[PDB]
Amino acid sequence: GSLRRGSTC
Amino acid sequence: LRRGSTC
Amino acid sequence: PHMERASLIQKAKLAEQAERYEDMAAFMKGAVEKGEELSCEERNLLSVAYKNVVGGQRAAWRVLSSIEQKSNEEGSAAAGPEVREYREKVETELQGVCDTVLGLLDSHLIKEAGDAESRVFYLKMKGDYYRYLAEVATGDDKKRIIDSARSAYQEAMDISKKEMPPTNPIRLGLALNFSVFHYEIANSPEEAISLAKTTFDEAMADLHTLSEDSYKDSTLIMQLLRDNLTLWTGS
Amino acid sequence: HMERASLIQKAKLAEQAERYEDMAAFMKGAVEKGEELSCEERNLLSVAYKNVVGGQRAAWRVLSSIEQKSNEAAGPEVREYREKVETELQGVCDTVLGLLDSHLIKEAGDAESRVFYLKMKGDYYRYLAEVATGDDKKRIIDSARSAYQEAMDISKKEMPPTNPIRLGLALNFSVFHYEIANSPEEAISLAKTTFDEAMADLHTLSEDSYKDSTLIMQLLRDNLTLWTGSG
Repeated sequence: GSLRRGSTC
Repeated sequence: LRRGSTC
Repeated sequence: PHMERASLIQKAKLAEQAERYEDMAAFMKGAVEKGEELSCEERNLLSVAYKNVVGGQRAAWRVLSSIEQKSNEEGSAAAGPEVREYREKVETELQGVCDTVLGLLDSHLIKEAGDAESRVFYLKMKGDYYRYLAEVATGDDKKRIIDSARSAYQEAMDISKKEMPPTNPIRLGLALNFSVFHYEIANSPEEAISLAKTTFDEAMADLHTLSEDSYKDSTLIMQLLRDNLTLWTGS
Repeated sequence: HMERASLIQKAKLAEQAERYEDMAAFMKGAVEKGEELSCEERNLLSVAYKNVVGGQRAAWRVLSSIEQKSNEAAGPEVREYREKVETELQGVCDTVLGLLDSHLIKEAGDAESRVFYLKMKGDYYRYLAEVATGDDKKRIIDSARSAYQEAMDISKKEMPPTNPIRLGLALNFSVFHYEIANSPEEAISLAKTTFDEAMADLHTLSEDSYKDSTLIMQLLRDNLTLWTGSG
């Protein structure tokens, strides 16, 4: 599964 | 609901 | 330090992809200031840049002015010079951008010398940016501004009616904006409804002949005319 | 026009009007008055600078992708303009980090307020590390690790595992391990531990609290799914 990682928000 | 102009 | 014309156009395309429209505007301003004519692609880069810049300023001004109008209502708290001060800050900034665009148009872009499509494009642009000034104008200067927008749009209308077919997207867009000017600025809802109805009907009577590519740009603006007409006439 | 209360008022107005550079400038000026920020005021500062750097990072990624993809027509303008955006991004991080060191990070106050400012210090060094290339890269990466580790120590000592500030800190530090520190094992581990520990406490939660906690927990779960490749 390819998407972008997630930081705060 | 707001009047459309260009774009 | 690559500040030749081709490099400025290149950086404006890069600024667009990066959604940095204030940068894109300044690269396009510098490109215009070289003194050469803009191509159809280059005219669009200039319009997209400044439309995004003023778009944000207008949206902000509307929010602040709406809050300011609530604070001046009968029986409210009605205190706080902050809203007015900050609405004035945004407004001054907005005015600076319009004055920059209008200056480029008068000093470099609008020429008697030019092609029909390009002259209409620039004169429509001159009407739009005077319309944006008129949205925030309240003083004695409001009439001068409203007149300046009418002259630009009327001069553009005359060229489009003489040199362009009723299905032309530049002509359709101009007529849409001028009808918005009539409704919102000139307080002429009858002229607005009429112009929009006429523009849509004349273009509809010619849709049959339109090529595959032209049909998409034209029908897009025609839907904008139809949406405004639905809103203005209530149907 | 200048009084602290007027600056806080104008930053709230700038937020409503989606004018984030102005919001940042008003909040910077409010911080520079020398007083403590409330929980509300802390968030206005965060939102303000997060939006400003958010746009700069997004732009830098687009430009850098065009610059690195062009291999074997390239462009001197791509590099020059990527450098312009990068210098501007760096200026914002340096301004935030300056405010944190000169006015916000203090000897002690409430744990929550202390974690928030060290998480911030961590994040803005992480943003510098995303664009860092020289011999600077190591010291920047180290500075983000110290800031994050110091906030971890406070959160683990003073906060329960379900606390949203603690959860958010651990999520960002795990992103630091993965992306920056090139430690996918530490990242997966921290995210797994953080999620599992908070899952074991989630019952003793209020509706308001629960919503903030489960939001971060899904960000953790999603990172994990992507990092481990489990589905």
